[PDB]
Amino acid sequence: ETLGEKWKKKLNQLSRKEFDLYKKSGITEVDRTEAKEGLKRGETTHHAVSRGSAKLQWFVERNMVIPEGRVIDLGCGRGGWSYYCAGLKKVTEVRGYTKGGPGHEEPVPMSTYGWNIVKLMSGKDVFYLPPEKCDTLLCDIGESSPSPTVEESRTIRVLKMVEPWLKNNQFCIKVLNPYMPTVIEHLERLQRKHGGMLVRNPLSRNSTHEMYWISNGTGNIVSSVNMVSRLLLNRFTMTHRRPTIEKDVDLGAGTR
Amino acid sequence: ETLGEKWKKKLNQLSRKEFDLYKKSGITEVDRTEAKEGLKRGETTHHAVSRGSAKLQWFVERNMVIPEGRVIDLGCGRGGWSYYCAGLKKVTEVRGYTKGGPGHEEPVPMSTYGWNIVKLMSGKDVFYLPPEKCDTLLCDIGESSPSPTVEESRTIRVLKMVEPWLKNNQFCIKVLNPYMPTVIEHLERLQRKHGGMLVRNPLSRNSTHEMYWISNGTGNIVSSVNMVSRLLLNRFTMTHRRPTIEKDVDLGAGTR
Ligand SMILES: Nc1ncnc2c1ncn2[C@@H]1O[C@H](CSCC[C@H](N)C(=O)O)[C@@H](O)[C@H]1O
Ligand SMILES: Nc1ncnc2c1ncn2[C@@H]1O[C@H](CSCC[C@H](N)C(=O)O)[C@@H](O)[C@H]1O
Ligand SMILES: O=C(/C=C/c1ccc(O)c(O)c1)OCCc1ccccc1
Ligand SMILES: O=C(/C=C\c1ccc(O)c(O)c1)OCCc1ccccc1
Repeated sequence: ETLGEKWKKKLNQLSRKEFDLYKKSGITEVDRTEAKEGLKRGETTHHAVSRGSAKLQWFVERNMVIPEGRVIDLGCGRGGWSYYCAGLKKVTEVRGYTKGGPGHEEPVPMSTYGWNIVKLMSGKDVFYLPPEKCDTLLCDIGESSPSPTVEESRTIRVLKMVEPWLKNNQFCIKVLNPYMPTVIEHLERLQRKHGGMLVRNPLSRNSTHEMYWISNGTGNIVSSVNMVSRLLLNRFTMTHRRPTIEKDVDLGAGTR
Repeated sequence: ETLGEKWKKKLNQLSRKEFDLYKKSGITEVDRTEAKEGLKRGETTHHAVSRGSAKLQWFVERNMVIPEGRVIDLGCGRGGWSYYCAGLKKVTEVRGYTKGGPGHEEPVPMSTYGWNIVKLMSGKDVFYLPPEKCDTLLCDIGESSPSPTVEESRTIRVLKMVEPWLKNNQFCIKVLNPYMPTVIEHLERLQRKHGGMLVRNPLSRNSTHEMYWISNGTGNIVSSVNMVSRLLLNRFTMTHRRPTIEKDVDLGAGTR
């Protein structure tokens, strides 16, 4: 049994009270207050549509993924990754795809900097999308479940889906459950073929074991995974530590 | 040894009487009577030239392949796939290629809806046809044999041939024998490069293990192939169910 599996079982036994305290203990998070109010008033400039803009930025600012050229954003939801990439120098085009409808976030239209190179398309199930040519492949799909075996299956499905989109391009792909042995096996194969590394984003909540397979890095997958498991297990054992609050992204205005 | 190989052996040892029962047990089939008679009288409107029009329809109405723009139809034979696509809104041109001559079906001239955008060309061996730039690649080639090794080699040949035609386009390609290990290996490589999924058409007879590699899907090829093998093996025992008969396609009349 994996360290991650022990973590999951412990997480599943928490009360909703214990869970709510745990989920943000010692994490980093952006202050969304300003953005949430502006969006409520239908402002279309400056604000990130979600916590996702800031999350992707953390990777980009550390050169783990360097968005360039034609960017595909699989599971774009409201569009946080898409809008953020649209303001980056090397990026020429952003195409976002998301399922929408009951239970799923719909793309939010914005006029943040570089909006004119973005197209977000709802009603698109990525498992039925043919792969297109692109220079950056982003994917943020993976729905949490109390069952790790369910999560294991969802994770493998994503990994099998993304592979045809990968051809010596930049990438950043969510791995919802990286600790189950079968996933590890797949990731090892994928790293051998396409390189990259798994990385834990500090803006991730303790309530999820998600890690991101980014293109620009090397290292041991198993080691990285166990380190996160250790971290998350330890964060059970301490009274809540309030999250480190950071300024949310300003995504600006106007065409490029 | 694969589940498919076991099915083949069981199939080869059936009597012609047992075969004739088995081949249609529980399948779906269109009623070709009306169409067969009209075509005998030389009528050129409404009728599909083969069972193929209905067969392709099944995929298209489920978004598995979305014919659009320039459509190439490799192994068009009488022209069932070509004439069907010719009436679809997004399709602009249909070019069908088939071998013809002794033993092989010749294109049948028709005036079904959109006939004027179809060009069906006999005396064309697809294996010597330079790859052309198309938006939809269809291919329905693959001759049965009692020997799965023979079928294996025929299948690989087709898969090698189709590959250079595929470039982020829509496609639907027959895989005559998808259960032999070497074919599975090739399909796995192709799916990694080009994506798509293998699918079983219910209008297929139990007498063939053919599956179609369609562009708009993802998933595990081995798993899907074994599911068909299981379905076909079970249909040996489960006592005969007469085929579910449906109405054949009405392909209309006139230019577009
Ligand atoms: N099969 C599928 N195809 C397409 N989108 C899917 C999907 N399954 C889940 N999704 C979507 O994937 C999204 C992941 S959350 C999106 C966060 C985004 N990066 C941002 O910046 O805001 C959800 O909106 C969910 O609806
Ligand atoms: N190497 C080859 N080059 C061209 N056509 C070929 C071929 N091998 C087989 N064929 C043709 O492919 C056809 C397969 S039948 C599939 C045709 C489908 N029912 C339709 O109507 O569109 C046969 O008629 C056969 O003559
Ligand atoms: O069971 C689930 C799973 C869905 C899920 C989770 C995390 C994700 O990143 C994601 O893409 C999908 O729902 C989350 C539970 C929930 C819902 C509303 C309010 C509070 C809590
Ligand atoms: O709420 C969740 C947890 C995951 C998650 C992922 C990403 C997020 O950004 C987030 O806020 C949450 O998903 C539901 C699964 C679950 C619930 C309770 C216990 C165990 C498993």
